[PDB]
Amino acid sequence: SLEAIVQNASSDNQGIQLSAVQAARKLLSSDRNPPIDDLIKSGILPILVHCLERDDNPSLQFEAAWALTNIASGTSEQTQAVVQSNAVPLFLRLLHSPHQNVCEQAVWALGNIIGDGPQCRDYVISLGVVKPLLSFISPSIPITFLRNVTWVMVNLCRHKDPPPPMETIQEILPALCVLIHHTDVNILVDTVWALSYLTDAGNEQIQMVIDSGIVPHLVPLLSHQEVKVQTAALRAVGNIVTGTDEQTQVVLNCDALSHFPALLTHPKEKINKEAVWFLSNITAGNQQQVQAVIDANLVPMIIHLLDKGDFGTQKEAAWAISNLTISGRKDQVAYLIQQNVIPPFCNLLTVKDAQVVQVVLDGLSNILKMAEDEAETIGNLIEECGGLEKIEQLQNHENEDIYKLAYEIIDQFF
Amino acid sequence: NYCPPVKRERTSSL
Repeated sequence: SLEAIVQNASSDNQGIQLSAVQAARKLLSSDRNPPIDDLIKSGILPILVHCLERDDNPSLQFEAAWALTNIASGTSEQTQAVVQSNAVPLFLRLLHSPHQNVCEQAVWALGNIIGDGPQCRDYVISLGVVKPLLSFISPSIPITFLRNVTWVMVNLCRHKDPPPPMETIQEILPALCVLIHHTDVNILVDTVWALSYLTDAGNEQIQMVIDSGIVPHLVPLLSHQEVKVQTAALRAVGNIVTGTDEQTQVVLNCDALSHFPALLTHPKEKINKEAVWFLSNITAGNQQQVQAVIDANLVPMIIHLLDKGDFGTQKEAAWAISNLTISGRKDQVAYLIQQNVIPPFCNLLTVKDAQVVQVVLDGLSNILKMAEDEAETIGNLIEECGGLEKIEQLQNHENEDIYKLAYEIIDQFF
Repeated sequence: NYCPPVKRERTSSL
């Protein structure tokens, strides 16, 4: 029973002690909702902690870290207890054990601890987990081990507020540059998702990704055979193009747009939404980058999703037509109109997402403000396609930001 | 949709 296990774990006889921690591990690895609460209150934690120090007994160290790993895999209150029992420095000491079964289970325990919070992340980092962890990446390492290493490397990147230190980011990227060429499916997915979080932190870390030189190996993953790899890559590269125009160009300089005809027509709508969301930020840059969306024959595919796509895809598509409207030249907006952008763009005012309504009308505002002579020409298109009637009825007080816009547009051109 | 997990258990068989 429980009380006997917590007692037999203190024996001086290794035989009874080991066979007692083996029982403490199974009770934590016998289902998916283990009795972890009753295990913490059972006082087993300090005995499991001290077992980590028995360099003379490796099999005791393995079973001890396994038990502590699964307790850390629970809630934050469950994970705090493992770190509150002074087990983190002993795990780090085990990273250099001459028994690979002990090195691996110590890595596994640290990842769950790192994943709980940025405080617990910076704690294990300050002690120096990155340098020995990345020392495991080698030819002779098994694949099941490397998968655990890459996953801890994800949590080392996972949180952005506060973001991980630069010293650690500068140490991880030269390993991602090595792990991005792996053949295993799960390793590559984790190697790209870590890039997604590093590109999600901020522009200061996006340049670290750029300066590392890994983007030329990240863009071709937009056409990888596995959808799991593109989804992370589409998110990873999708964040890079959210900073400065000089950083977005590095993405386009890797022929990023030549991978999107297979994404704008993908059957999965999540990819479609994630694809147009990328092109939206591209339409926010300078005119040369806006022209790159035009020189790739992507605008008709954006408009098609703007017409027949889903709500989440149309929201990012209306954004894509908007950022281009207030940034590009007159012929680029004129190119939009001759591509029959007028009918579907106005058919999104009836949505209850005020953000989209503001987006289209502002884009509807900047269109009419750019074609100075073709005001009557374009106005007939909006009136014939049924937009003006929807423009007229948008003068309601349920949002002054919309009311003010839908009136000035009418007062100047209608 | 397959975001990598935050925490992980190691299941036994045995």
